[PDB]
Amino acid sequence: SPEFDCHLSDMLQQLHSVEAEDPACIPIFWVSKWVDYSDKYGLGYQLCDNSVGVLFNDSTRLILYNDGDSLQYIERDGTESYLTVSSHPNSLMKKITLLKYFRNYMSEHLLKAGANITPDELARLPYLRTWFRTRSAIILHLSNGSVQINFFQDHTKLILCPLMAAVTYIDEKRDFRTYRLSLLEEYGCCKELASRLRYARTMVDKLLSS
Amino acid sequence: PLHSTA
Repeated sequence: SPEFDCHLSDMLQQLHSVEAEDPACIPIFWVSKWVDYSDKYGLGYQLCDNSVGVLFNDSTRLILYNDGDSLQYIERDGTESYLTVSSHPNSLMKKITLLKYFRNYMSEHLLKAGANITPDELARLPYLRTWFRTRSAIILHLSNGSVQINFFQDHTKLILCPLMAAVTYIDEKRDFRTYRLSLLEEYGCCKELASRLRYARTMVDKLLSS
Repeated sequence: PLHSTA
């Protein structure tokens, strides 16, 4: 279905037109940690529920649930299969090994982004659809429609949700604020948020046009 | 960087 990307294009349209805070719009899922081993292996990530995923170079995906045992494997054509750490096909040994290596690295060394974001609506576990980097940021596109942008220089982050029509901004002080895009469109926002939303427009355009 | 904030 091209509905998600159309919602994303609709959000892009809204961003072009952009007391606007609304806690009812707080995201349920975002990327809290990531490791870029894309030269040889792929991109590993942690979601805020402590689940870990990898988008491998061969365009396959392996997802470990936060129970630390359950695994979903998604083949290139979209075929989904389920397995566990203890019960798995031999062909998946290397990919499982790599996921556990990434999991250990992130757990040992890395900060959990949005650890202070306060947690009714059904939470459906997404996977990483695609990602790319610029000099200034990493852009992460989740299967639920959400687009996350992490800025390297000041550690500020944006979480863009097309379904909720909302944006969450994590500032340098690690304080989070969630805004309704319609309220930003109608009333405007600070230059701090405005400048990052301008860059986000370019990034989302890049994502959609590819 | 090759990883998120340490």
